[PDB]
Amino acid sequence: LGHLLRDVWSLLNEEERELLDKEIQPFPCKKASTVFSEGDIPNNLFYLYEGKIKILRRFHISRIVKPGQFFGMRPYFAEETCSSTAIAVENSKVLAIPVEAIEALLKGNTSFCRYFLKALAKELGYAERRTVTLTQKHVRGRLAETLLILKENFGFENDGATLSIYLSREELATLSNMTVSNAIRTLSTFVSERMLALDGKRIKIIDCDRLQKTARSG
Amino acid sequence: LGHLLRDVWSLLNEEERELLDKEIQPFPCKKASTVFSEGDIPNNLFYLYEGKIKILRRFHISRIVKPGQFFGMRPYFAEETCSSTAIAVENSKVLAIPVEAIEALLKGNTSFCRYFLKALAKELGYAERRTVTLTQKHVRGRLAETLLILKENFGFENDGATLSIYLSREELATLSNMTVSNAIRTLSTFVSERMLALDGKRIKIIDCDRLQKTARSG
Repeated sequence: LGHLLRDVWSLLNEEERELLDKEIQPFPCKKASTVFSEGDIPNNLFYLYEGKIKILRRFHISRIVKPGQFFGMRPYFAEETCSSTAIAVENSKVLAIPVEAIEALLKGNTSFCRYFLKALAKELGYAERRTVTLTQKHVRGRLAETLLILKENFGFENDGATLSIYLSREELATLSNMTVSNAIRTLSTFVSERMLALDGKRIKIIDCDRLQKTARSG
Repeated sequence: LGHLLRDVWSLLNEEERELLDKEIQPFPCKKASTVFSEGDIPNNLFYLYEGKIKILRRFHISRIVKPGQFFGMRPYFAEETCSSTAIAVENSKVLAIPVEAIEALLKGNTSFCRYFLKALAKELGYAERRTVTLTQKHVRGRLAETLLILKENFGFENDGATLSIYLSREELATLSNMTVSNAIRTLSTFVSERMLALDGKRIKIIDCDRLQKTARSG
């Protein structure tokens, strides 16, 4: 199963690949189940092969993990407990790598180290950007930004306009630092302005260019 | 000058130490000068030997760097431009390490890699925590939290109560996601409640236990 970790697998030699194949475990992950909980001591790193995982800690959703990313990596490297709970947004295929195996691999392989260095640096860039967005942008900018981030990370359905992720109003509100009332109020306005169209949990972006202007300008 | 980087120097062998000593440069850093600017392409990593550096990008102050920390490391590892401007809060002694030298060292040394892995993971933990604080805590909690963070990172003067950092009201307000009016209003109340005492830019913590309760409870 180690080969499913496409980017990382290419960095490993034959002995390292054997070790990974030996230690990696499938991790059952039904929608709404929890991978780990805030306060937990890290025993594994997790790789999201398929599906979607929300990281949360009012609650705050710090990220929604997309396929091909690692999670639970932060507290391992920081030598801390998990700051957050990880919950599946949909049925997901997760691979667990024991921290002992991770550590052996890191010790022998600077390329493997540098992969995680980039991953953490990227996450930190996103995190610091998000702080500015959430504290400084007004309701319209915050929600538009959230929607464009989901567009970027999860993409569109076959129609090329409907977001391929189906968050509750509560998740969308929390993600964008607003009340559900404000979220539904703002979505309503975005439909009135013909930037979006709504159908249950389905959000269709009908004017992306203008939505982007709203994210940036207000 | 490489030996001044105490933690890192201990991880390096003789050849690596020679390379570091050869490539490291002193970097003049007067109060109010800028080390690098938002949008800059990384040419060096910077190590704060002595002094204090604010990282900023309304402006947002993402951190105040303390002695013994690296900065400008994020965009190097992420392969991005600088997201922020770094400005000295006081006369500082900064050491610059060319990214070419950094890269050679990382390639040969997993311990060196793992040092930065921990540093980035720590920073990410602080960043994600700060997002929750700044978006969810009320004015009293936010400012108390800010003050306790400065206490932790910069400590006390000889009196064991006066913070050893002397930020403007504007810096303190920005750091804590409030208007200067709200900051000065809240400081005024903290003095009325005998948690603080104020003397220009000097902030004296006279009831730390209660300040901590205020940070946590409101």
